[PDB]
Amino acid sequence: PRLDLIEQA
Amino acid sequence: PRLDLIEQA
Amino acid sequence: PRLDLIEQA
Amino acid sequence: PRLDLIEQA
Amino acid sequence: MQDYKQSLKYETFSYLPPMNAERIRAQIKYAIAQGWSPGIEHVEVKNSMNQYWYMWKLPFFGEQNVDNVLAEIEACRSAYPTHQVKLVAYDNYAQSLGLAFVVYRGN
Amino acid sequence: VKKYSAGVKEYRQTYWMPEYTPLDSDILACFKITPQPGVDREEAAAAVAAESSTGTWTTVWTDLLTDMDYYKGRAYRIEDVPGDDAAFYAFIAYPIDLFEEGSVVNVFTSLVGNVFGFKAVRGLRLEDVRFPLAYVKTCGGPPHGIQVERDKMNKYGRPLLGCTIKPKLGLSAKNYGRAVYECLRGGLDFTKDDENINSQPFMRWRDRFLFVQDATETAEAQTGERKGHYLNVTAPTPEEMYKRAEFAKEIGAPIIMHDYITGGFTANTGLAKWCQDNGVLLHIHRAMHAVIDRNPNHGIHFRVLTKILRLSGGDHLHTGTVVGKLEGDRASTLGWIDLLRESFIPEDRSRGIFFDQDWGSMPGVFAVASGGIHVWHMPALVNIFGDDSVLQFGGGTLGHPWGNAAGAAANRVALEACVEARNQGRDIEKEGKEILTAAAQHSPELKIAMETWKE
Amino acid sequence: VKKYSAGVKEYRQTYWMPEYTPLDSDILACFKITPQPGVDREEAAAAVAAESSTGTWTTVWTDLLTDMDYYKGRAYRIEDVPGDDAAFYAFIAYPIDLFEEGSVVNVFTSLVGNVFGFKAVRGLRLEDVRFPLAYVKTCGGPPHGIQVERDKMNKYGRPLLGCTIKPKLGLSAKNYGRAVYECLRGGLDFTKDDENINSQPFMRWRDRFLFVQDATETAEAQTGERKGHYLNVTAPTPEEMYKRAEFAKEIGAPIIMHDYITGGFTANTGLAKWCQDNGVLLHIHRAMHAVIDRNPNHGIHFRVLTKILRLSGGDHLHTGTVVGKLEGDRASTLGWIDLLRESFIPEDRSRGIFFDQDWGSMPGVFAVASGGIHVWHMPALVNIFGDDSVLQFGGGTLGHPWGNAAGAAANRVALEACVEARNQGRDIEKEGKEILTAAAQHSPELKIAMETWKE
Amino acid sequence: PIDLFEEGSVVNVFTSLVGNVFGFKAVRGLRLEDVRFPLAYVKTCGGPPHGIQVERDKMNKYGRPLLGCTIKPKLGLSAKNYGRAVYECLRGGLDFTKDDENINSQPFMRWRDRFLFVQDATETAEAQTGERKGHYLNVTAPTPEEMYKRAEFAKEIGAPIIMHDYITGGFTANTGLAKWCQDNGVLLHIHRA
Amino acid sequence: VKKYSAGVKEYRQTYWMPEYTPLDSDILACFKITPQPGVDREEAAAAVAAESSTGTWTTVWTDLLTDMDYYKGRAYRIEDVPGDDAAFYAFIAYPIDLFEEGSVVNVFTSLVGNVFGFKAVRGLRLEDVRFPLAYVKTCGGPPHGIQVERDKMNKYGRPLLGCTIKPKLGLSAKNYGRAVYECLRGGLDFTKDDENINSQPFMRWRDRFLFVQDATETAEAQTGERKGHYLNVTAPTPEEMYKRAEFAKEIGAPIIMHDYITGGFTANTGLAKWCQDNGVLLHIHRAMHAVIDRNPNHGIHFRVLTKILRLSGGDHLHTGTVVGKLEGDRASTLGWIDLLRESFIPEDRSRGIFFDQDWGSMPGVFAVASGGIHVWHMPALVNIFGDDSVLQFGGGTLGHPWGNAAGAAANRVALEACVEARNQGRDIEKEGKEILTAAAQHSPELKIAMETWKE
Repeated sequence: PRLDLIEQA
Repeated sequence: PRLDLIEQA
Repeated sequence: PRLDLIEQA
Repeated sequence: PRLDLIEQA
Repeated sequence: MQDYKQSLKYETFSYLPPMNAERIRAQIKYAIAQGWSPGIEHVEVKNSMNQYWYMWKLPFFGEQNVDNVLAEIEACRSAYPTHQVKLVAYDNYAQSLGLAFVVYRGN
Repeated sequence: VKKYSAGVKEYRQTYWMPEYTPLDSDILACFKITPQPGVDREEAAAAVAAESSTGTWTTVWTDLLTDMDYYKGRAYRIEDVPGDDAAFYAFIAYPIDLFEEGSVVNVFTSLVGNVFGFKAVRGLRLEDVRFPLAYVKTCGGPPHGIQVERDKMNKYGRPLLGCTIKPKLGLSAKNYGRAVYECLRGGLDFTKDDENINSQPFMRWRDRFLFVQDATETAEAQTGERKGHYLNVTAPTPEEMYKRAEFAKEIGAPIIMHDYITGGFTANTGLAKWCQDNGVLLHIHRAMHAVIDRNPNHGIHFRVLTKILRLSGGDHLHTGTVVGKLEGDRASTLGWIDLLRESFIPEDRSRGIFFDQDWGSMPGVFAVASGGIHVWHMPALVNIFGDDSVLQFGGGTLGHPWGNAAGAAANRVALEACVEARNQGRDIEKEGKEILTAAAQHSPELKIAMETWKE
Repeated sequence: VKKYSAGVKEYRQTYWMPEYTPLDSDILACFKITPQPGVDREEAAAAVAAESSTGTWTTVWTDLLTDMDYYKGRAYRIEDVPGDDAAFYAFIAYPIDLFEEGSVVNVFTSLVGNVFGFKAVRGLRLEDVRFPLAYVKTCGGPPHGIQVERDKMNKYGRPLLGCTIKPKLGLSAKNYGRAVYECLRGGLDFTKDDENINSQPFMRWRDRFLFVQDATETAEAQTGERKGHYLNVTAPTPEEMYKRAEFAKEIGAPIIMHDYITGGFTANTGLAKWCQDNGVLLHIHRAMHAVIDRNPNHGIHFRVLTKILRLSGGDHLHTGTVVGKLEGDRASTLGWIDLLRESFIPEDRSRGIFFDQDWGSMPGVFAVASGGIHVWHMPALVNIFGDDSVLQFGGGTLGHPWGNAAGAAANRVALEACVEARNQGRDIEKEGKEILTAAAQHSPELKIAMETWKE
Repeated sequence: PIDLFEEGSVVNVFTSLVGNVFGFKAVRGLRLEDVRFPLAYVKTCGGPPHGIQVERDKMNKYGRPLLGCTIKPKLGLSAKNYGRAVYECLRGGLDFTKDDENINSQPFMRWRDRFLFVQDATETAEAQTGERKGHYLNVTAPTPEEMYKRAEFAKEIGAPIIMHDYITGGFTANTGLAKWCQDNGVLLHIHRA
Repeated sequence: VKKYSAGVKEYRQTYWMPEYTPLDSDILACFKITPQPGVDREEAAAAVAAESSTGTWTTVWTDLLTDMDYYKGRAYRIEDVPGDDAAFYAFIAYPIDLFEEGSVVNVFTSLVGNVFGFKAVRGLRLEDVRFPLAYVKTCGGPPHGIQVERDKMNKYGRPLLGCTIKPKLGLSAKNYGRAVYECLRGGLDFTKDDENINSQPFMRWRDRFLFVQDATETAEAQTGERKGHYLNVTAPTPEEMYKRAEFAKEIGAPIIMHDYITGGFTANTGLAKWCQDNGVLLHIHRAMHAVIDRNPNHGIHFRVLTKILRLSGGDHLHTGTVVGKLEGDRASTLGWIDLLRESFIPEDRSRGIFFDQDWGSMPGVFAVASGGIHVWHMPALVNIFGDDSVLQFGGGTLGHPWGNAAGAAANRVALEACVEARNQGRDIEKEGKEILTAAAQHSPELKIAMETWKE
């Protein structure tokens, strides 16, 4: 979750 | 106003 | 008690 | 000043 | 474009031209017809923003004759010719003033 | 029911009491219900009574721990709607014990906040709510009300004049105070922050309060009339709201405003109690015919929201404009006004009033008129709202060709000419043009104002 | 415009900028506008941009004191609505300077709170709002969010189970705690006050808090699992709200709840900041498809309200049920879930998303499912909401024929059987009955629960 | 013995004596005629916050009885009308006016509005007569917090004197109020029918 | 890396991302790195990215508990330095999540505070830092800024004039107030405590505040112009700092000062928030080219420190003198000024600006000029700093042969003559002597001032 779907990714 | 239109009246 | 003897009853 | 030199401008 | 000239005001109706006798009379007739009791307050010009002006005698409770109110306005004027004079109308149902306006701006 | 039997059941046998006479202490509600197809009216009305009170979608054993007969909401009458046939009127009584004292929205959200249907209702609309006097006495109500407000500001015999500063956003604090000063010295009783002027980067709230208060004192000294500016204390948190209100009181500001939509009931109720404790007048803005109160078959009617706002507390109340509204809704405008100001409002279906509403001694609230109104609207406004109202002319004042002071004077002259004509017995709405034209002979400001906007 | 000319003017020349590319810092809004007949689309879009920003119904001289070109909202694109022809989509950009930092409703009420039309619009609806990351960083957001909440409660690998105590009203404090104790010891993670349980005559709030906390500690000791009960701190005033929250913290209650509809934004935002300062989890209830978010062509869409609630702050968010909704709106259910929990939501018209929404590091929010749901709904619920959700079974637990503990166990068994089956790769929605039937072989509580309510 | 009683709590003497003394089946009629409070006990009590001589010094009044007047009607007047009545009495030659004993904070006149208008009336009449004026603002309240709050507001606006209905309020409230009055230099008028 | 392997490793494979495009939210840094001999540039840049973010001198297993790819600082570009060959420019991006909101030094000390090298770097220097707008919005910034300060003091159309009281130490409070009174009545807008005047045995702070405030009020009454004196609230503890600031506000002092070097970031940031809450102007002194910012190849450049001070908050900022500096660094003086006052500073390598710096709506800061400046410097000062500056003449005023009042008048005449000449279109730096000589014909005070110090 949390950082899996970042704009960074 | 205020007490002119009371349920008491 | 409490609600046995209400004005509603 | 203030809004004369904005990134918006 | 015209420049707005700042001057002191006197609350309700002070932005209209000053009232003649007929316009004053019509307002008192309105207050009596509403069942309000006319009263007269007066105060020194510099104290016009106080909550409590001098009350002229008592409010004319149950007064029906407009000319009696006008006479008492004149009486108050003579007693305090430099005071601002205000006509109030007590509304005992609201315990408020139904109407209030300055009849003489004082000097 | 004395015994526990799990499972889904109908609500008609518990929550539909056609022989129930409401107690004087009951909260009464009138719902316009459109039931799901096939569902009987008595069942759907029972479903709304259940879900808004002690009902569950399935039978729970905990019901037997209390006496449902005392606590339940119960629908007691059904009436057809004049015009529609799908919908009907359900009258539901709620024992006063169901609600927190002095928390009128707890009544409101119980009634419609979270009432989806129990699968028997496809359309709900809360038309009227009878708040019994017993409940009214527990609410704070307006911190001062009409009569005390007139005494505090020393204003009698006419509607009060106000004006929102324009543009709505973008002005620095000092420029804001300049606009305020010019309006106030020209003859307005009040100016006000726009509803969405809080504390923005272009104008921080503390700077605005200081410059506005300086503007207010200056214009008051130069006119000899009491002046005010509704300082908007609407804030993201209650601490911030109270802090701004405290600063308003500290610098001597007589009146503040609160956007009820932005802030919410809890903030507003707390603010109104604070205002009574600190002698500050409270202006309330709550837009109606916006999101909540515009849809005629879906939502909460504005008269219910009006009752809530009076109980929650406010010395002024503003929603939308009244003159642009049609002559048909003018009767609804007059009924709206009476709920705000009168002590006892009798039932009148023609105005949308389904119950006698008794306010007792709860003070009335100033009704506020705004919108795109200008001098030409003044006769209708004076006739509709009467003396116990605030007529706010934002664009009508700052849009005057000669600036704020002249615009303020134009509106002030128009207002006083209409009031004087009304007191003389003239029909000011029919004679409006002639009244304004005559007053315009002595007021150049009014003359060009009438030429600026159309009759 | 450099010179002052009083009078009503059109808005197209100032507020319609078809060549405007929105800055990354702009607040973007998508309105579904139905214009007044005859009015051009570009003019009506310009009218909404004006009234929701720096526009006035008539030209004001104070506009020339500031730079409108910087501050104005400006419509920059118009699109047809797929299906309707009367309506169109207006995309309007607002400079971030127009709004108070950390006050997201000040954005909201500026946009639609008090935006009536300027006589060019007969229908308005706010579909989506792009909050730029710069603005997001100023908001408090959830006091803890999903990951921290799981760490605090030591709960991993499944949705959490909750239950509202029923009947909604009428239970004494001690009987309330009994119901809570029985649910918690049976396998629920949480119980909760009903939204309208505040402090009523039949159950004062302080007594409820004490008995509930005793119930929570007892069941936690007897299960070896962390337990909670959402204590409702919704109150008439902020002081009262904070006092109840403080008492919740004082007695060791891990979680509180707030009815956003009752309380309002200001109270909720303050409460969420308080919760982060005091390590208390915050459950938010805001009914959608109720008054505000149900009408499809009039009102504010629930995804805008969802964004506001996440920024305002809440660790859980609840509106209405999702399973009873049709398969069509399930795609809108999935999009709703993502706005709550994900860091970056890409634009997707099919789900109603008109802008990329970047949350950055703002924590996600537990999505809450409620309604008349029971064991048979569990496969769909697990499949739709996934692990980061709270499934609340009020009637589904207290309506079990063997009482709360058995009902809690039935739901707990059903939930874990569905989660285990999902982790094994089975299609749990298609195989739902078989999964529950198999688990029912070892759980008599589940077996009779499946017989109590219909598949 | 003096040891039987709490110091500075004279009613603890009083209710011990007659408050809860029914008879022990030997007495069919009791009446407390007089009580000798020894000087040792008197010294423990607060007593009047100022007393006659200090009050005359504070108000600058000498050589005659003071004149007062309760505003009438007892109930029903708005705050502004209340202040009008007060102003007219004070400017006419009265030293004091006063709230009626049962004027507290009613719907027709909330206490804070009354205090403000009365204080404006008091200042105006004092300026127009050149004599010190006062109005007994009734701080009798349902709770001690509310009582103190009203007394604090009286002091804040410069009111020289407040009143307390001992029957309504009771000993505990009155004793606390009298200590507060000495701490804050406010004169205290007591009504006990 | 998915698996744990203990041991020292190179940083190039994780912390050197030449294909990385910085996100708009990234904190960007430009380091002038001189690597250890033999170490490749890409490795040394990677070493600085590692040590200033998520890197350790040896591999730790806890890295695998989080996602390094999201959180790490990563060098993304390397450029030669124009002139040197040993050094190079490393551009490193830091995700905004690495830093506490509204705590700009937490950015600063992470970057260079404790970054020694990881044995790959023998020389480090932080040249520029791009604070993204998203981060800027979280900082308090100047409590008022240029425009609000001018509105509060009612000062327009020229630089403000100030003066530090001399001697720096040794004067009693009453003698201090005498010096202040004489300067202010002579034509200065402000006086100020010396940076190291706090509360010494010869002059306790409370006595100084009282006498200075009496001096300020007296001179304001006798000139009809608003006056101020920067009361130094720099204190050993925060309680003491706040107490002095509170006393300044209590006695009506409009402005206070804080020595950022003495006090530190935490005290200054708290003080700036306090100043905005209490409407007090805040003057900041932070000496540059002193310990920290003077060495050209070792340390933090003053423009980075300038950005920090603006975010931390101050209405005025002072470092050192600008006129004595050479014409070469005048371009760096002009760039320094723009970072303080402008909203958007574009990249410009010639001025040392490696990134576009967007301040958005964050207010600008008055630039302060001091040093051994006198009347002859006035043309250059007016030309370089322009109107939005404070020109402080300590010795230039108290060193006038006729005392403070005459000295203040000389500087005031010189300033106004230069401003008037500039507004007339004259090149005041080229015509400086003639401008002052002409003004000296009407001002004997100015005449002898020009004879006291050399052109």
